[PDB]
Amino acid sequence: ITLSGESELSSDIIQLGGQRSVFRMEVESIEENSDIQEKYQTAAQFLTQSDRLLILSPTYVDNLKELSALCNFMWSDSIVFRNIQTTNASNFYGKPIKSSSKYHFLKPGSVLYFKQGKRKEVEKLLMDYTYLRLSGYNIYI
RNA sequence: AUUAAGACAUUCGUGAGUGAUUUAUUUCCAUGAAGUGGCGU
Repeated sequence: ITLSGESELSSDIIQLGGQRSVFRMEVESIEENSDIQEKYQTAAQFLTQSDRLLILSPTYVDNLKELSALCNFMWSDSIVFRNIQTTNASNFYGKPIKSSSKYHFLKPGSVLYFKQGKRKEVEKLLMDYTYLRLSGYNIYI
């Protein structure tokens, strides 16, 4: 996590969804001169091949036809996404308004086999969603 | 505030009903209530 206007995220007992699921949160501080993205990619470096694009986190594309047109193969799988939509001034104690759309993301482990060149083009297509990339989605190696 | 929250695998339910420890088997086999007379040729 990256936090600004420092709020000291303390260790405590948390909930991570699903019939009162309890987890022990341990908060460890790391050097501030470090972005977490290339830390994750350094962890994933041992799975890289020049001809591939390993999908590390679920990846959403508004048009999979374009992505198919930019590759020789899509050795991929489908995952489903539906989010609980709640604002600040929300009930929090009633029926939860779940996401208006079920979204189909790729599966971690999917590989996109691009053609000659066009790797930068598929990278640009994948990275155009910045909210998703910041949230932890559409991460590849 | 997170495809969340809430929910005892629980209620009812006799290990119970039918059923002789009964059938077959000689307390029997062998066996003398018997032996001897004694006293003065």
